[PDB]
Amino acid sequence: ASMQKLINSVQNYAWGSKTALTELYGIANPQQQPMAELWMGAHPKSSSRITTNGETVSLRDAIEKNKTAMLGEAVANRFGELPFLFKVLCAAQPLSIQVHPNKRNSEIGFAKENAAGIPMDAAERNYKDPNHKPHLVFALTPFLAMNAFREFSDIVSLLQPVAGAHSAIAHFLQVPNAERLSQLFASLLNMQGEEKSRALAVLKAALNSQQGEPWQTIRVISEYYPDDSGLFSPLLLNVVKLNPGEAMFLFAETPHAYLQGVALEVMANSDNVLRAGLTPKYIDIPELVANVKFEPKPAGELLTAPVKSGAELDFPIPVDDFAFSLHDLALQETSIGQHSAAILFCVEGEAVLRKDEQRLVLKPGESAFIGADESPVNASGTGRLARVYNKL
Repeated sequence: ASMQKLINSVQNYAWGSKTALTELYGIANPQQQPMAELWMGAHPKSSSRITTNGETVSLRDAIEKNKTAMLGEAVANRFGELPFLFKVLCAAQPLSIQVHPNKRNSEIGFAKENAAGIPMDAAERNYKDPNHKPHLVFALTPFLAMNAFREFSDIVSLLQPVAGAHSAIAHFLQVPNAERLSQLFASLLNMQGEEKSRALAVLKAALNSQQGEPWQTIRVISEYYPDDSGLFSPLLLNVVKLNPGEAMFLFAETPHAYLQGVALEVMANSDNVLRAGLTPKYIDIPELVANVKFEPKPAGELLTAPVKSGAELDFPIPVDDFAFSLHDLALQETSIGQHSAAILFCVEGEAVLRKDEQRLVLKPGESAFIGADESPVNASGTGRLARVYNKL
C-alpha cells in the first residue's frame, strides 16, 4: 500500500512498434499488436491501476477518494486531480506535425468548440483544455524529431535546391522574413492538384541530387507520406536526433513532429492539437497560421539543459503542471521525496524501492505510484529511475 506497483495501459495505435516495448522491457506481445504508447497516470479513459485485498482499482478512482492525501494539498487545490500523464511512446512510423495553441487561443478554441456543441471525444475536437498544454519528450533510444522553425538563412540554404517547386518558395528566397515564411508555410499546406504534384516532383528530384540531412529525413518520411505537402517541412523546421537521455520541451505555437524512436513524454490528460502536415486529415489553414509564431529558434536552444544535484538530474520545465527528474541508482540507498504524488519508472538497470518495511523492485519498464503522504522512499540498485511529480 505505501508504494504501488502500476498496472499500465498500452494503446495499440496503428503507428506503434510491434517489438519495441518487448525488446526494451520484456512486455509480452504474442499477438504482435502495434504497441504505440504505454500510459502511466490516471486518464479517465484508461487509468493505470493499483492492487488492493487482492483486487485492482483504478488509480484515478483511488485519487478521487483521497485527493489531499494522494496528491498533496498543493496539487489538490491547484489542479483537483493528477496533473500529468506520463507515457512511453514508440514511434515505428513518423507521426503528424502538430502545433499547441497558447493559453489565450486555447481558451477561445475550447469555448468555440463547446459553443458549437462538439463532443469532447469527437475526432473533430482539437481543443480539450482552455489552458496551454505543454509537452516534454526524453529520448530512451535515438529519437528523431522536428521542432520549431530554423534560422532564416538555414531555411534559405535549404530551399535553394527546390526554388522551382512553388512561387511561394521563390517569394521567400527574395526576402526571407517572418511574413513570407508564414506565407510559404500556408501556401505549401494549401497546394492542390497539379500545383502539389509539380512541387513534390521538384522535391523528389532534389532527394537524388542532395545528400545528408534533412534530405535523409525527408526520404524516411516519404515512405509513409508520399503525397503530403509536409514533405517540405524539414526544410523549414529543425530536424533533431536526440541521443538517449536528452530532452526537449515543446513550446506553444511551434510546429513539431515525432519521427522515429522511443521516448518518455510528459503531458496532461487533456491536450490541444492543430495539425500542420503529415496527415490525411483536414487542416484549417487560416486557424493554423493564426496559432503559429513564425520566429526562428536556433538549434542550440532546442534541448532542455538539465541540472545535476547529487544523484538527481532535474529537467527544469517553465510550468507548474509537472516536473521531471532522472535519478542514478547506487547500491547504497538514496532518499527520493517530493510534496506531490509521484510516478517512478525504471529506465534501465534495476531499482529497489524501500519505505520502512515495504520493499518493491522495478525492472526496466516498470513503474510505481507514490502518494504525497508516502514520501520519501529510499532507492538503491543500478541504472536510472525517471520521476514525474510536482515541484509546487
